[PDB]
Amino acid sequence: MVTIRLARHGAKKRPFYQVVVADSRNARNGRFIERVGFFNPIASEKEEGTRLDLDRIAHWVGQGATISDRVAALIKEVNKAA
Amino acid sequence: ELQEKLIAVNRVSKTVKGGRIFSFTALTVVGDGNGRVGFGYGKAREVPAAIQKAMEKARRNMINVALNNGTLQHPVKGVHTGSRVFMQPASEGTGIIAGGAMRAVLEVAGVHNVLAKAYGSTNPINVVRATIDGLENMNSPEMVAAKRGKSVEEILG
Amino acid sequence: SMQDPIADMLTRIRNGQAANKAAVTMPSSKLKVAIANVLKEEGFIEDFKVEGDTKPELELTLKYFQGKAVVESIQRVSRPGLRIYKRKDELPKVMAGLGIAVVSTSKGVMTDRAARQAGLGGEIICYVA
Amino acid sequence: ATVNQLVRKPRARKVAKSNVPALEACPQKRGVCTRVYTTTPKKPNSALRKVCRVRLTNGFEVTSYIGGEGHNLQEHSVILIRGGRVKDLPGVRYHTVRGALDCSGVKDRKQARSKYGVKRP
Amino acid sequence: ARYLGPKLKLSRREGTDLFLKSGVRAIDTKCKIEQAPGQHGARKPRLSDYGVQLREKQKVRRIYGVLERQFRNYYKEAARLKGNTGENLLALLEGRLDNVVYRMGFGATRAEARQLVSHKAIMVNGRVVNIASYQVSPNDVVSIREKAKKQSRVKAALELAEQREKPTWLEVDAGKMEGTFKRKPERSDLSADINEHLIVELYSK
Amino acid sequence: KIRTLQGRVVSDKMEKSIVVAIERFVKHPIYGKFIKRTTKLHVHDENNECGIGDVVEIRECRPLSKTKSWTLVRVVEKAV
RNA sequence: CCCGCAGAAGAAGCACCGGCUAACUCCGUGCCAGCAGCCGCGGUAAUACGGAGGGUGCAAGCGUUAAUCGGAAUUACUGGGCGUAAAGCGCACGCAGGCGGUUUGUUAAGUCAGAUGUGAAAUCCCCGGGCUCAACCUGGGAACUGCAUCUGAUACUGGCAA
RNA sequence: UAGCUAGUAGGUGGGGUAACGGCUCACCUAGGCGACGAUCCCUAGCUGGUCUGAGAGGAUGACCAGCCACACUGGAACUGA
Ligand SMILES: [Mg+2]
Ligand SMILES: [Mg+2]
Ligand SMILES: [Mg+2]
Ligand SMILES: [Mg+2]
Ligand SMILES: [Mg+2]
Ligand SMILES: [Mg+2]
Ligand SMILES: [Mg+2]
Ligand SMILES: [Mg+2]
Ligand SMILES: [Mg+2]
Ligand SMILES: [Mg+2]
Ligand SMILES: [Mg+2]
Ligand SMILES: [Mg+2]
Ligand SMILES: [Mg+2]
Ligand SMILES: [Mg+2]
Ligand SMILES: [Mg+2]
Ligand SMILES: [Mg+2]
Ligand SMILES: [Mg+2]
Ligand SMILES: [Mg+2]
Ligand SMILES: [Mg+2]
Ligand SMILES: [Mg+2]
Ligand SMILES: [Mg+2]
Ligand SMILES: [Mg+2]
Ligand SMILES: [Mg+2]
Ligand SMILES: [Mg+2]
Ligand SMILES: [Mg+2]
Ligand SMILES: [Mg+2]
Ligand SMILES: [Mg+2]
Ligand SMILES: [Mg+2]
Ligand SMILES: [Mg+2]
Ligand SMILES: [Mg+2]
Ligand SMILES: [Mg+2]
Ligand SMILES: [Mg+2]
Ligand SMILES: [Mg+2]
Ligand SMILES: [Mg+2]
Ligand SMILES: [Mg+2]
Ligand SMILES: [Mg+2]
Ligand SMILES: [Mg+2]
Ligand SMILES: [Mg+2]
Ligand SMILES: [Mg+2]
Ligand SMILES: [Mg+2]
Ligand SMILES: [Mg+2]
Ligand SMILES: [Mg+2]
Ligand SMILES: [Mg+2]
Ligand SMILES: [Mg+2]
Ligand SMILES: [Mg+2]
Ligand SMILES: [Mg+2]
Ligand SMILES: [Mg+2]
Ligand SMILES: [Mg+2]
Ligand SMILES: [Mg+2]
Ligand SMILES: [Mg+2]
Ligand SMILES: [Mg+2]
Ligand SMILES: [Mg+2]
Ligand SMILES: [Mg+2]
Ligand SMILES: [Mg+2]
Ligand SMILES: [Mg+2]
Ligand SMILES: [Mg+2]
Ligand SMILES: [Mg+2]
Ligand SMILES: [Mg+2]
Ligand SMILES: [Mg+2]
Ligand SMILES: [Mg+2]
Ligand SMILES: [Mg+2]
Ligand SMILES: [Mg+2]
Ligand SMILES: [Mg+2]
Ligand SMILES: [Mg+2]
Ligand SMILES: [Mg+2]
Ligand SMILES: [Mg+2]
Ligand SMILES: [Mg+2]
Ligand SMILES: [Mg+2]
Repeated sequence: MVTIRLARHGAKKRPFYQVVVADSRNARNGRFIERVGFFNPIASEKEEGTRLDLDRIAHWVGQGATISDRVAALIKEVNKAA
Repeated sequence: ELQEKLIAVNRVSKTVKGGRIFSFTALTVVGDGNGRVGFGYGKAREVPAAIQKAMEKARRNMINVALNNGTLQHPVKGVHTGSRVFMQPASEGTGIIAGGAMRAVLEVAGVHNVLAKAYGSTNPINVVRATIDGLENMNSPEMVAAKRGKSVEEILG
Repeated sequence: SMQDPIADMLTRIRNGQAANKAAVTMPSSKLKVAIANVLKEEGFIEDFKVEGDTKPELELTLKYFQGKAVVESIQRVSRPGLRIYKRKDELPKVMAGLGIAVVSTSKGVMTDRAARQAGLGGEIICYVA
Repeated sequence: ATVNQLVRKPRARKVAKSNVPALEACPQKRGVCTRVYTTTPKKPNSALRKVCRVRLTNGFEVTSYIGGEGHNLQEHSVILIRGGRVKDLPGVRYHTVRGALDCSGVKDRKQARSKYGVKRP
Repeated sequence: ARYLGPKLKLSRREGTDLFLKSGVRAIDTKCKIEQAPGQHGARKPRLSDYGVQLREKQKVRRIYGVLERQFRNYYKEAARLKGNTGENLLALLEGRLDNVVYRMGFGATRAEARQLVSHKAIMVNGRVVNIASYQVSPNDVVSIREKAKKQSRVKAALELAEQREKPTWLEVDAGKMEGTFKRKPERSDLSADINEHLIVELYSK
Repeated sequence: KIRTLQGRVVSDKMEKSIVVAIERFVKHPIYGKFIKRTTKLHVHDENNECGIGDVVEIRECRPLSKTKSWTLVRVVEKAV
């Protein structure tokens, strides 16, 4: 099962999540097909915070890929018309 | 237009019936800092007398060097005895990155920034001649234009 | 026993210039005339001919500007023991672009400067300072 | 030379042997020590240089120089060995580390005391 | 981390005035300057080619109060940056906060400016900064916080800055202890004595 | 088109199978000289069509023995 | 992370100083004791040994040891040599192999040009951004020097006919 | 380390494999690899990379990521996608 999940990079106490299309059996940080945007929870109100390429999501979710609990929330955060 | 300086001093012996007498050999290079160079060897019984005797020869034994702005025209070899010497033009940044003896002759000549390297032996006398053989040999685009009888722009561009 | 004829041409030119000789006879060819014409066209050699029907003898006429010879240095690059084919962007520039490198390209023999602008590479025959 | 000759037999890189066979790129090595003794150097020197045979832990049997003035080494006594030739005793190609293990520091030293393993006054 | 030794000793070894103990008084005349580095001060040095490079490096270090590890890192930044390697070395040194605080006139010496930066007094773009090494970017506004504003050390130190040359690249208000760093410093604006070329030579080998 | 390879035959004395050398003129990584390197494949053929010493075209296909994964396409220029 | 006291208060070593290589004197010792990365220092006036003062260089690190590359153009493809320094087999014949005079063809293997796919991400590199600054993290770009296929070019090299 | 090699090298037919195949058998032919280094011996996880270098190269493959291999030593299969 392909799944869209966060990778968790960044320093200690300073997380930065690379949202990524990967197989369920492969490790969190390990093998993936292709990365599809990112997430930064310690970004705050500034220029950049979260980005998510919605075109590549249609190629995977449309075919057959689950979306993880946190990545499903960021598709709601980026919105369709807000 | 002096810009004179000393590369090396070195004591040399003779050996006679009595014992052995020691003279000193200087090696100075002089230049205007604008495409004129001249090495002078000079030897004498005492050290400071040897450097004047060298400096007098260095002034007369002068060579012209056609150079671009503050650097060479093209990469150039200049062999002499056991010293190969190579030196590339380089850009408007940087400085003279070259060995001692080889960079005394370059800085007084008026090249501000060049790559360089002495292969083979690195005897101060021979590497200074090796450079000046290179810089004498080193032709400019204005020379090459007239040599073939074509055009300054058509060759360069 | 006469393996590279093109190098032998370039020695006759080099050794003619050292001896302060006016003209330089040698056996002709297709590739000899192509190189000799490129050297003439830019201006290392001052005219040439190909006199002969059965056994042709291409003779050059060397140039001298001062007491010094015009061809400062001339050497074979792509010798038969080791063929050297360079790509478009990797083509050399002799003496930082004031000497030439004769390069046999697909659109005939030409200079390295012409090969850049034409937009192609080939066998680099000889550097000429 | 000759490019064809090189294709047939490439350039053999000169595998320069190491000066100090202590093996496996080790900084130092333990030594049980046997025969502590004095030896005379080469020509222009003349002295009684303090030196010991060292039964190393890996199996080797090497001489090692004992730096400083005076030492506690005798018969056995487990010591530590670092690299470095003396260039005077021909054959001796190691130095005992003063301070480490049974080899004590040099007595009454002030200048350069990391070498010779002595603490502050 | 710092020198914290005899500071005027460093000036005699170098020869020229380093502005280490510039302080309230203008000219010293209280050390036998030039002709007494140490015990053997009368000894005229031969001074080799490596010597003159090292003396020039150590001069620029001791003026700006930087150690070799941090100083060599400025060279590594200077080489990668555009333009001239020599001009960048010194441009990055002048961009330090402890140096800018000295040049504004909030400190009689550079060590006093360094302590002022370090002890929560200095503040830039509405943010407190403790680091002397803080690279002050173009178009900034360094200033003193209102708790430590108009204390005894700063008011006397600002009167000294009137006698100084005063840089063109930065500007000072002087009433409310407020500074304004404007552009990057040019070569020809400052010094006109410390050679950069010799320091580029020392590190290239 | 099909990804064929030209090559000269070394031997055909195996019954319904042929060994073929492919001369490839690659250059040496270090020294720059062009070497005449060889690749000896085993190839399948229906009957004893091709003999010794002749040019042959060969295709990559299914593995049909231990070795011998290549297969004959056609003959071009027969033996002298 | 922010204020709140308090008082310079709790917070500096350890290499080196004969040439290479930045920095010198004085005592002790007398080819002894010892130093040494290379040359080399010590035989009763030691700048090199031991101590002392003084200096220089780094500084919460400093040195020593080991390990790799560099400098080493001292395995040289870029880029070395072989009369006397190390180095032409004692001299021939010769298969495999390397190389091959010259003019037409003709293919397109090499070679060259273009195009598409790929060369995982990180790393490196450049312009940004985020941690008080930096290291660190991080967006985009370039790059990944390649390999494959596909279409051309025919000068050169090869194959092939005269 | 100069010859190695008898299921060895190929065929026809049967079995077996998720799948093709000396994968494995029965017979048939006498091959196959080899100086562009087989066989044998010693050493070694491999790569992205890392360090170094002007670059070519040289060295290396701790940490992060991909692949392989192994699980007390030597075997075998069962279960299951
Ligand atoms: Mg797996
Ligand atoms: Mg949040
Ligand atoms: Mg006499
Ligand atoms: Mg040499
Ligand atoms: Mg390309
Ligand atoms: Mg003796
Ligand atoms: Mg620190
Ligand atoms: Mg004080
Ligand atoms: Mg460098
Ligand atoms: Mg095709
Ligand atoms: Mg193809
Ligand atoms: Mg606080
Ligand atoms: Mg308080
Ligand atoms: Mg107080
Ligand atoms: Mg108080
Ligand atoms: Mg204290
Ligand atoms: Mg005695
Ligand atoms: Mg004496
Ligand atoms: Mg004395
Ligand atoms: Mg001493
Ligand atoms: Mg001291
Ligand atoms: Mg350390
Ligand atoms: Mg090395
Ligand atoms: Mg090398
Ligand atoms: Mg060579
Ligand atoms: Mg040699
Ligand atoms: Mg001899
Ligand atoms: Mg000999
Ligand atoms: Mg012979
Ligand atoms: Mg002979
Ligand atoms: Mg032989
Ligand atoms: Mg033959
Ligand atoms: Mg042939
Ligand atoms: Mg031919
Ligand atoms: Mg021909
Ligand atoms: Mg065609
Ligand atoms: Mg082709
Ligand atoms: Mg090709
Ligand atoms: Mg191509
Ligand atoms: Mg990548
Ligand atoms: Mg950045
Ligand atoms: Mg920031
Ligand atoms: Mg910043
Ligand atoms: Mg980083
Ligand atoms: Mg990034
Ligand atoms: Mg990226
Ligand atoms: Mg790209
Ligand atoms: Mg045609
Ligand atoms: Mg043709
Ligand atoms: Mg042809
Ligand atoms: Mg299954
Ligand atoms: Mg198989
Ligand atoms: Mg690098
Ligand atoms: Mg580098
Ligand atoms: Mg190199
Ligand atoms: Mg490896
Ligand atoms: Mg591990
Ligand atoms: Mg760990
Ligand atoms: Mg892990
Ligand atoms: Mg696999
Ligand atoms: Mg597998
Ligand atoms: Mg197992
Ligand atoms: Mg397993
Ligand atoms: Mg286990
Ligand atoms: Mg198990
Ligand atoms: Mg088991
Ligand atoms: Mg088991
Ligand atoms: Mg089930």
